[PDB]
Amino acid sequence: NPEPITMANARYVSQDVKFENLTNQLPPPLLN
Amino acid sequence: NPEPITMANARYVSQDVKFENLTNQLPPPLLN
Ligand SMILES: *[C@@H]1O[C@H](CO)[C@@H](O[C@@H]2O[C@H](CO)[C@@H](O)[C@H](O)[C@H]2NC(C)=O)[C@H](O)[C@H]1NC(C)=O
Ligand SMILES: *[C@@H]1O[C@H](CO)[C@@H](O)[C@H](O)[C@H]1NC(C)=O
Repeated sequence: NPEPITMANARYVSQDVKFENLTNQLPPPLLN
Repeated sequence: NPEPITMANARYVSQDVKFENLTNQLPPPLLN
């Protein structure tokens, strides 16, 4: 059941090269 | 031991119909 990525389902983690380098349409936890 | 609600004891969760809808004297996590 796709839901918006918010702080309720995301935690901050360190940099990993296997992650995704989002450049546009970022989720709220990755803004400002 | 009643203590103020803060990030030390409050964890963000998704919306649910069984939670209290608050309008006055909000905890700091729910402000702004
Ligand atoms: C996201 O960007 C980082 C850094 O720009 C990429 O990490 C690089 O990965 C290549 C291939 O393994 C390495 O040769 C580089 O040394 C890495 N750079 C750094 C700074 O560690 C990463 O691959 C990118 N991820 C995606 C999915 O594109
Ligand atoms: C809180 O508000 C939502 C939306 O109006 C409602 O569905 C829910 O029953 C309410 N819950 C309480 C405890 O007031």
